[PDB]
Amino acid sequence: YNDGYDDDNYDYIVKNGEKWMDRYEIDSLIGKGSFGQVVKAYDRVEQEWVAIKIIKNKKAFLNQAQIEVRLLELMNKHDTEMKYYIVHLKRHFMFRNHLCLVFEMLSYNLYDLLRNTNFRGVSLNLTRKFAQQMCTALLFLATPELSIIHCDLKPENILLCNPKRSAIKIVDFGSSCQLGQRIYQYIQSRFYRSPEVLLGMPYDLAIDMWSLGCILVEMHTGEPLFSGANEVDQMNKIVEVLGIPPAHILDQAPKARKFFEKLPDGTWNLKKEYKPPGTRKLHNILGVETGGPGGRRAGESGHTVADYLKFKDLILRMLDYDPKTRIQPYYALQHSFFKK
Ligand SMILES: COc1ccc(-c2cc(N)nc(N)n2)cc1
Repeated sequence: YNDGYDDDNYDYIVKNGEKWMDRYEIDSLIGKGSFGQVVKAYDRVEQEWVAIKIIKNKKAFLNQAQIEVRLLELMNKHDTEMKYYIVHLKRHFMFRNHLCLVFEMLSYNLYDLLRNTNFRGVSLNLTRKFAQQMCTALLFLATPELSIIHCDLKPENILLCNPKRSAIKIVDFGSSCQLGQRIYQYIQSRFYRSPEVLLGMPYDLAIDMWSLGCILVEMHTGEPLFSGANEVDQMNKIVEVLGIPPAHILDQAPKARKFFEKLPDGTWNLKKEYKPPGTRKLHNILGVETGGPGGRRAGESGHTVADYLKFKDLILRMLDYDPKTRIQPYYALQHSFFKK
């Protein structure tokens, strides 16, 4: 494979210490994915640490990373401070038959941050900082010129700028697309997958807002809100919390009958284990009246019952079954949860 530079996964065989075009010193492998690999590297010329995404030597992944480059460069054009919520692509190059995207060095992802809490979660105040940033990021992506659906929002794709501050950025637009297809694809990571995508329905930018609602509850509680072992398990766990989706959704939904039954009266219920629909209140998951998740926030700053009530309101508005009425980023940012 490739004058010996590639393994049988078409990945570049990374050597710690290697120097590239007399410029970059590869320090280590920090990241792996379907796309290929990510390495930490020192740019001798600019005197800075960088993350290089090394794409696989296969034409599908090369073509997809070309779409990623296009989108990142489109975003970088914009003369707004909102584009600083998206990881900066400095430049790209072909090297030993691999496309390489050079990024700014960021820090840990939000999954690492949860592992650092031993999966008991971060304060409501830190959740709020992350939420403001993520809603701004989504307000940016929903700019008409852009209309980018990220399509894979989850803790693992949201990184800290540095381990000392609360600043974050979204990475990995490899699964992204611009709005103007309205077709079904098996997309989003299962825990963060919108009901429209579960139901085989066409999707728009609202799916990133679904994923964000799920992420913010998990940041605070320490655990995924909806941890499905499969699509049926996933929908069933959503229905435990949010109850039966509206009939006007299910009537139009190609995969409605994978999870639901239409009854003779034209109402729907779960098909043929689980708590009855809507019995797992977000009110209780958040511990609104009981000192927050598992009572662990009992008498703490900015953990009042009213604070939890505003958070709950915002989350339930992000977890709307109906993509038409699901809160849009502008309005999310005007929510009283952010009046601190
Ligand atoms: C810590 O620095 C990093 C680590 C990873 C990335 C990154 C960017 C990107 N577009 N796609 C993926 N998969 N990863 C950027 C900076």
